[PDB]
Amino acid sequence: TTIIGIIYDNGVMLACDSRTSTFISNKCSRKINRINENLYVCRSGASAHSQKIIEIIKHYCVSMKNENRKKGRFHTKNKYFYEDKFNDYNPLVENVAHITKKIIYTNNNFLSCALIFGGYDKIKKQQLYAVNLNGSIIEKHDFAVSGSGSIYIQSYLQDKYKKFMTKKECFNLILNCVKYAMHNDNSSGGLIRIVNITKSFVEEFTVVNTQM
Amino acid sequence: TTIIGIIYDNGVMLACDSRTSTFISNKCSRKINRINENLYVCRSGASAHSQKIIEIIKHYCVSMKNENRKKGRFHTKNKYFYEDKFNDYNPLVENVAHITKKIIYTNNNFLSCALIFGGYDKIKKQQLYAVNLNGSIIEKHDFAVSGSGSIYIQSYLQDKYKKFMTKKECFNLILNCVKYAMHNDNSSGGLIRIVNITKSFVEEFTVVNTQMN
Amino acid sequence: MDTLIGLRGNNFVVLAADTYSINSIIKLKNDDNTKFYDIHGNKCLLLGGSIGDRLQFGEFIRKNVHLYQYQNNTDMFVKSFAFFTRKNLAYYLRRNPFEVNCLIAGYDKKDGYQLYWCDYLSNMDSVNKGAHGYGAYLVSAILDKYYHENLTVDEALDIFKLCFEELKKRFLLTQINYELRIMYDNKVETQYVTV
Amino acid sequence: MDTLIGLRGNNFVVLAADTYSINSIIKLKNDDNTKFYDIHGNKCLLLGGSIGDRLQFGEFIRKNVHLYQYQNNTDMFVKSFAFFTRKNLAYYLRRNPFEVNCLIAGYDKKDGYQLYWCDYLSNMDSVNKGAHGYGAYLVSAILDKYYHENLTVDEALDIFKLCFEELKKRFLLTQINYELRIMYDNKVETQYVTV
Amino acid sequence: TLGPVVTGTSVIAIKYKHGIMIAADRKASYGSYAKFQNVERIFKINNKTVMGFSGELADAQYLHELLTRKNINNLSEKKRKEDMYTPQHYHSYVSRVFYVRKNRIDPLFNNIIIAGINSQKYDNNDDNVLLYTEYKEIHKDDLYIGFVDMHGTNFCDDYITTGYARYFALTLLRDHYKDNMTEEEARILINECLRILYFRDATSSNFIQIVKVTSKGVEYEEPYILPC
Amino acid sequence: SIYNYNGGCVLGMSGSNCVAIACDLRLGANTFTTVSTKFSKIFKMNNNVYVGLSGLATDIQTLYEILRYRVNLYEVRQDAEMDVECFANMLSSILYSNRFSPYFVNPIVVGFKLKVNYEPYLTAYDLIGAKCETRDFVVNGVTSEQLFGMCESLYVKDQDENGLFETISQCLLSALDRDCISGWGAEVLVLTPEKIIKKKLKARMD
Amino acid sequence: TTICGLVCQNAVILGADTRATEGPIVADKNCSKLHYISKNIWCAGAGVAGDLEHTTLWLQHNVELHRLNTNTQPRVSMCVSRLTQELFKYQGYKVCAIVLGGVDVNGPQLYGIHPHGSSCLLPFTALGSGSLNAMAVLEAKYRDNMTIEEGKNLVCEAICAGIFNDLGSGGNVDICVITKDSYQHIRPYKEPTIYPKGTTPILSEKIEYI
Amino acid sequence: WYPYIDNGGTVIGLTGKDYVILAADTRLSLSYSIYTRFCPKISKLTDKCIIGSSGMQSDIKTLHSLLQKKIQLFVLEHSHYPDIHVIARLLCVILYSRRFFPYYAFNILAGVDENNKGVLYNYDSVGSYCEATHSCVGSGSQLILPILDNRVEQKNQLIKNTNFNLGDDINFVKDAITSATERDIYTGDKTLIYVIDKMGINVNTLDLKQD
Amino acid sequence: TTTLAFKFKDGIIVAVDSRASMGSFISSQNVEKIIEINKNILGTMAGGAADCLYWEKYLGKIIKIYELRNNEKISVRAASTILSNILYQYKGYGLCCGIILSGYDHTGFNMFYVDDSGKKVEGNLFSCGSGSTYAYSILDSAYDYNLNLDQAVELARNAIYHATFRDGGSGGKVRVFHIHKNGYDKIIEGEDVFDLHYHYTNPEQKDQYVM
Ligand SMILES: CCONC(=O)N1CCC[C@H](C(=O)N[C@@H](C)c2nc(-c3ccc(C#N)cc3)cs2)C1
Repeated sequence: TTIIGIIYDNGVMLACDSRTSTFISNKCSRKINRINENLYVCRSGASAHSQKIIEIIKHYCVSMKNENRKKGRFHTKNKYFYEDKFNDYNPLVENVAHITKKIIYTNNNFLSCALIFGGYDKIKKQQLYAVNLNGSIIEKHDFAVSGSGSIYIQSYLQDKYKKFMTKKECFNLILNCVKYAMHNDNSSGGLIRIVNITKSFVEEFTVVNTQM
Repeated sequence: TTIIGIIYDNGVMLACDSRTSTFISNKCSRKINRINENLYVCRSGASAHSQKIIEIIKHYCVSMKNENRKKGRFHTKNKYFYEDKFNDYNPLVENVAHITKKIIYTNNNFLSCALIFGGYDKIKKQQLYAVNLNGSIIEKHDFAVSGSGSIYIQSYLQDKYKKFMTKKECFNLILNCVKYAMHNDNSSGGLIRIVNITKSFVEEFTVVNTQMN
Repeated sequence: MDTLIGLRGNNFVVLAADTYSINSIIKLKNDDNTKFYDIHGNKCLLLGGSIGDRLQFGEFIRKNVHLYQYQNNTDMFVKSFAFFTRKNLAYYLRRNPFEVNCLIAGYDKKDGYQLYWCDYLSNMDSVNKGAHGYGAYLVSAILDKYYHENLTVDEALDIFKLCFEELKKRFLLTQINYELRIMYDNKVETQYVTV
Repeated sequence: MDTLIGLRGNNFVVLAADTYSINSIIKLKNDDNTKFYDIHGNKCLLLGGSIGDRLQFGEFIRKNVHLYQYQNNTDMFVKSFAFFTRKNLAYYLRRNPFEVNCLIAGYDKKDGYQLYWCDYLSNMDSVNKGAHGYGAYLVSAILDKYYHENLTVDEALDIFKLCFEELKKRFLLTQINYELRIMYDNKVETQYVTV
Repeated sequence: TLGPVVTGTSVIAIKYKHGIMIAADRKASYGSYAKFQNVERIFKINNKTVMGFSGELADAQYLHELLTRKNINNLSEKKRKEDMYTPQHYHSYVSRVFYVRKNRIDPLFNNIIIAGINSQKYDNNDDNVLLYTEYKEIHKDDLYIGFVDMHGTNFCDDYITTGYARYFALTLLRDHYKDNMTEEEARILINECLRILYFRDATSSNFIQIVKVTSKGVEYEEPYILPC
Repeated sequence: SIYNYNGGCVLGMSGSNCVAIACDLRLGANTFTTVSTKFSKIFKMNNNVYVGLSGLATDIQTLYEILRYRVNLYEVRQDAEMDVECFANMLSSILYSNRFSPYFVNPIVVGFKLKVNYEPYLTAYDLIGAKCETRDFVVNGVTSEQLFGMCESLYVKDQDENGLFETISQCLLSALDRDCISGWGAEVLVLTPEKIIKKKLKARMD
Repeated sequence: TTICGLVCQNAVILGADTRATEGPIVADKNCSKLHYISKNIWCAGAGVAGDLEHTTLWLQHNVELHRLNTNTQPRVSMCVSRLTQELFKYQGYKVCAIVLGGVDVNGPQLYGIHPHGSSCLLPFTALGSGSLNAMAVLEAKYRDNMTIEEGKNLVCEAICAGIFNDLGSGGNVDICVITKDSYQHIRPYKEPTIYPKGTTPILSEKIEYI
Repeated sequence: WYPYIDNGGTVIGLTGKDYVILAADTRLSLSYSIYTRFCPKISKLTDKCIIGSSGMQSDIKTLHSLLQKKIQLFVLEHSHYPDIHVIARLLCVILYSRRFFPYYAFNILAGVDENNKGVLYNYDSVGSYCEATHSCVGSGSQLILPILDNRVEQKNQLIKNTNFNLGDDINFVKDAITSATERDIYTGDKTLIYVIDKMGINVNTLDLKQD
Repeated sequence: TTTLAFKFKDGIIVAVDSRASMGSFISSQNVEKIIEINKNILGTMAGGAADCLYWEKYLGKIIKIYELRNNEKISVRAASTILSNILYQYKGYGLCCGIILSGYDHTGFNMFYVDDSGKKVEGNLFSCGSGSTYAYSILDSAYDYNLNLDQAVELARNAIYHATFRDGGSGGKVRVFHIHKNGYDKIIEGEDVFDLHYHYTNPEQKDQYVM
């Protein structure tokens, strides 16, 4: 697996491959799961465990979003905008990431999964949180990478990164990173899925190319 | 650990770090060993296995060089020139690499070392070979990397490589590769040792540098 | 190491067992009373294996059967007693196994003189002849040879004597002291045998 | 399971052993002859443990000692016999150990009536009284209590009889048949004792 | 070898009208890591015999050196072309080597294919054997494709797949293979099998090497990338 | 294994308006000692349902008692006979309820499905409770392979009661002669809608 | 076993073989592996037979209860969620690799649920011992858009390949076509002596008339 | 590394007064996967003897080749072909030679002896053997052997019919291997039937269920 | 298995079953367990069949070579010693043999028990195999030295029948040989225990026998 998150000047871009398992059991798996309209998460490790925490965090995020509502009135590419224009009631990425940390930490004895949460928020702007195997959260203000393939792109991403990257060059960097990881790693392959999260609109990209 | 060998125009550059072992037992270790004046070798894996096969191969190379001689008359860096100007009797790199492969394969039940042989000779010009854990040889016409720290620089080296690199840019590439591997890997550290092998002269560079970004 | 033998006929049912209380590499007693458990209403439950499991299981079955017979004011049938014992021993099989090998015996107006063989796994069946222990190996075939349906009490006692002599002669644990338990003519009797 | 007993003195050295040939959960024999390995020249090597190791080691030692005594035309000393046996048993300890427990006994004009205790690990020392097997747990203190330096042959035989009665009464292998050796008055004698 | 480290993936081999066609991808994997992707996995034993492997690379190299030494040993003791060894002889040698290694509980961690032409009537190639520097229709009974197993189990068929292909390509072959197939039909069938293997096998790659054992000897076609 | 301790096997076949169930008569002990030669392994649930239990004898007895309890409860509550398929599914559910602490039994259910058309009904399970509704014959026990071979060798569709009896009896006896831990007599039990015939075969008692 | 699923134009086609072996020995030669969950949802199973059968029965009855309560068409995602939540609770000790298929308001939907409780929406799936042969034939011959008949032929070919190339798979071929309006099930889709009287001795005999 | 595998298949053998039949399937399979659909198990030793066997294929092939080599050396040295009994004792000794790392091969040695009497010899891995009228080895053997015991000896039948001849015995063996492929997953594909009379060997073939 | 030898007034009786089983599956009910070592010495097989057959034939070879070298027949004691030493040489290799060598020599009628562990026990009433305890129970309960030949023959047959009856692993056919001064006789070459059961314990044959 090669899951990667990279902050740029106006949002955060997450990226993943599609190859599940010597036998390639599946080759169209959607690793980047939509927790909320402003918050996504990349998964690595055991698929069953990852799906379990993903459904639980969807449930918790729906409960939080219902809680956050205040009384009374105020004030192949895909793309859409947020129903919550001003982020009046969307849960924070911080809160979702830490409840995920607590969920994974309470069951260390058998859970084996690493997550990369990424989104946008009115308080902290764009976010990136890496939750490790034992359930330890670290905020990665520049970029986070995880999976078996991520080992082959640490120096590449570290060398190519800049502080305030444009959308085009950040897209090229993350695409080339996932392509290199797929080229070097047998366990990662298939089509590349990228999710760009900004202040107003989320957009989804699919790419069906690989290295030389 | 990080051991790298990169071929460039009229030459081959090998490079290594110095760290040995959670507790750093040693921090100035010569992993690049001089088998012959035209042939060097980078070590990885257990140090005892590496040292013993490398000194055995030095003994075998001395025997080969003695038998290769013909009868009668014919015709902080450091730099050396070859005593054999025309390569009349220096053994070929492939011969030494293949007898090393046989040595490691015959005793692969317990030997757990991986080697990168790098050299020059008049037949095949500059040469790189990689002897793997079980004792399998592959000739890497572009570059070879091994060690626990090499996994962090596969894409970096693959992206930065060109066919006919100049000496300066090849030196910068291999130096930055070993630096990045040391930065990412706990098992590798210390000063960088580089060995540049050419048709006529060998150079041995020592570099002290860290990573800032 | 605990040898048990039992024999059922048309007008008798007899039991026999070695009177050896064993502990490690020594014999605690040559008059062990931990094996037989006589129960009111002409019933007997004969156990082998560990002394502790013998005492606990035998007293549990004895007091439960007596509780039944005093609550309901009647003597329990021997078949009911045997299957009650098997159900109780099977209930502890998967949680706290009693390592006890049971020979149930009794007299009933419903079904004559009954005998039931049962093992530590609670695998029970009615039999005309049964035995338990490593001595069973050496006595059971003798019970095949000399058994016929119309035996008398003396002939059965002679068969048991031959079994005891076989256990003395051939068995590794040369057992020589045995206690019997006869049931015939609406009676229960005890005999001790030295051969 | 194989009991051996030996008792020294100034006018005698006596040995005794159960006559049980055993396999699995049965006695092959009550008159086993596989234990005593009397040598020419007032010497005996009483063994315990496996029957096969007993036969192999005892015959090896006996034929080697006879080879010595015919090559050199003299009687071997009992101390020499005991230490030769110990060295030979020790040589196989790490390679292919004989599981044999040794009581050497004999008479010399040099050293008088001698007895040596030794085990499967080849740890040897001379003794005034020795025993082997689990029966050694039960027939050791009886030898300690009733032994005195000036015993006669009948008193020693009485002590051995008390040891045999102890083995019958308390040891779970109720051993009743025993064979003896009596080295006294410059003559070797054999006896058999029941119960 | 105590077990595999740098492992080679499957090989496919079929008979066709003019001879043998054997295909292997040029990838050798170091665990779950494509460390090498230009590895020659099919070896030329002699002018009418080639070998392929799937398993540990060091063991395959050792076996290749053994068979090479056997080939020069044969060539030294040669007077006529009929003295040359057919693929049957090399297959029997590899089977005996694997059986003897299996008796000691010390195998070569490999599955081997030996293939080629089992007769000399179709050409005079081995009249003057050179080592350092239209086709004819060959009958199926004069061709040879062998299999040898790690336990020494061995056999022959009109089409052999070794390794992960045994479940994927073999099925397709068992539907699509037919006697007297042209070069184009064999090529497209092998390409389809390798495409399926590439899409549904992690350790395989799309960089293929095809070798033809034909009346004009062994021919290593230039390697190519499978389209799509 | 646990099944080798007691041994034994059960068999069932169908015919034209008849259906047979057969079993051996032995309680084993430690895989080689025969302690009883009447340990019947076939039990009657109702007039149109029979069960043949093979495996561990204690688990056989407990499963028979539990099934008798449930069947009698169903019959007194509903005041009618049980359909054979209902008892089959009840047995499957009871077996699966002990999924991780199984009863080591491999039962078969043999009965007549009523409608009145008396169709045969044969089912076989394992300890987990995986059914296999089979139309010709059902086999369970340690002698399963020999019984399967004999049954496919000698089965003929649509036999009367007599030929069904000789076929199933020959199958059982030949299968039991090739098993060490199963034999010592054999019960055969042929059901028809009007009557029922149970016989003890003259077998090899060794 | 070869269980197989694929998705056609407004439909899902499942197929399976009819073999059940207790080790080397074939027990049932015409077993049934396609299970009814709902009128618009079907499945096929591989792994432990008892866990498959009882999990499928539990899922079918839970789906029917939910259908009675909500009074709407059952959903494929509901069955997937219930199955995955049940399978993870036992932590892979419920060995059930199940290919689910159905049609609902969100169109056709085929899922492959694995025994540890992970699912994947797919265009086609194969599972069982003979899964690789069926996967090979499917990847060879499957296309982006096809009809009911083409998908039926493809599923039959894949199951036949699994039958011929695998020893744990054999017998006939069954398929089920699940459409929004109704389902349609074919069990046999493909389908690729007398002893004398008194010969057997007896010890006793007795007849009692019921 | 465990050095033993089972390649499956079955080998049935039957005798009459003056003939022997030996059927064997030609399937070869590792574990729920078919190596090939034609791998014969029966081999010819002399003009009046054959050996069939089931187990690991490499052991079977090496054993059969070694036995053929030894019999040919016997013929070259002692100047006469060996009877089935001589080859039987020779096979016993060869199998016992590897007693502490046994061949994983169960064999049936079929032939017709000096007296024109059909003889079989069934074997185990370590060389125990005996004469028999009928025998079977391989994966299916526990299926076929009760059938042969019922048909041939007829222990449990009160009225018997011991009227056997070559054609009915061939049909019986064909039915036996048919049931074997029916209920054994490792038995299938073509089967080869060898018939030895006093004249010599004759081989027939029969297709079975490809599954 | 059940083998049972015993001296009596007019020589020795040896008695064996013929069953042979691979675990639960019955392999053959026609195995020859009483092996003729030489003209006077007999042996009997228990445990591993291959080891017993091979080493008893090897002992026969050694005895023949010795008797040809020295020109006088060997004793039971010497054959027992040679077999015991040969079997003890393979200690730690996993052999499984239980043998009862009985015979006549110039010392008289002799009987010894040997096994793979290296025993050489000497007695007058021996029994080996799975059903050895049952045969011991029958033999010791009725053995008498002054029995006639027929009385001791029926005693041996009854003991073997009871051993086969109780023991799952013993059965098939009973074979009873008698050794005398001038050689030996096969008094019962083979006899099904089916008839023994329905003759001894269940003669009425009106109901199933209950134990
Ligand atoms: C991988 C091999 O496949 N599995 C196989 O082949 N099996 C296992 C299942 C039972 C079969 C069986 O028992 N077959 C009968 C005909 C045989 N009997 C003997 C035999 C040998 C010596 C004596 C003596 N003395 C007695 C019998 C050898 S084979 C043999």
